[PDB]
Amino acid sequence: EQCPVTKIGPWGSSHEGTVQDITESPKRLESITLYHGWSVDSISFTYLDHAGEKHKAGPWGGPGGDPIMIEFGSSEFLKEVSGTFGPYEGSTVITSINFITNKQTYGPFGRQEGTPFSVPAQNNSSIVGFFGRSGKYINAVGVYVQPI
Amino acid sequence: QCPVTKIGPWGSSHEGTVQDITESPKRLESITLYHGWSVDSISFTYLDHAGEKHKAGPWGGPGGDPIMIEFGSSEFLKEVSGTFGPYEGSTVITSINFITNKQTYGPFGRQEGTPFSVPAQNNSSIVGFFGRSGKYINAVGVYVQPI
Repeated sequence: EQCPVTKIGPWGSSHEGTVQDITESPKRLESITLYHGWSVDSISFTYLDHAGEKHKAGPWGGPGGDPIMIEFGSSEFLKEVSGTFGPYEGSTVITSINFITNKQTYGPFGRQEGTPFSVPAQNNSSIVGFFGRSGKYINAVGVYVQPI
Repeated sequence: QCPVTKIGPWGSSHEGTVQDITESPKRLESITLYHGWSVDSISFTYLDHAGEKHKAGPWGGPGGDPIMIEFGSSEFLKEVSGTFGPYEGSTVITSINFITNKQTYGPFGRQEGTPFSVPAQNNSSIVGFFGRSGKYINAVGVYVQPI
């Protein structure tokens, strides 16, 4: 109860984009809405915080792409985020992303081009939120991790 | 007693013998690395939550030149990064790099192949490692302790 969250990343552009983050420490990831096309245009997500209050973060990114909304049931948790990043329209962007839970694999979204990244959380720990930098695309993405 | 966070590994899909620690690390005290073309071996000493010292490793083989990194008072490991790629028939960690809050040690090895990185934010610290090894380190992951 009230174990501090771990913040890891980001991966992607070292210095491009507007900082994006959540204000209340996250405890449970409820949904992700991802817009994607050739690259990863935007991410939004809902999460429950340290006080049991739900928030929508985002969208972080631009208005392009087609949406997919992913809702996690109470027994589903995110155990790895992976993807690629590279040059797109003159910036380094997240070109593809994947979400691997204890139940399923969602993705790839985008195009698998450029440099890989991966953040596998072990020991049944969950990825419970995100942070990063964005413009018209996601330039860099990191994760919040909460053990059990 | 909040569990440590365990992230990774990066590198070889499945080659090598699983290597891990058995106590929850609180503070990383030293790293001993052997390196040449690739990262031959890693060992480290850490403090557990009762404050006693544990040695892990070495994990890896007999090659490379040694370096011993002793963390100073108030020095902690903020990011591990490196590369992995084919070497002598397997996928190995080809280079590694230790970014502390005071200085960077590395790169050790050859910066060739596929990059990996694990930055810890908000002054959290990388306090240990795990992975798979044989003659070299095949895959490596980290333990992270938030402040």
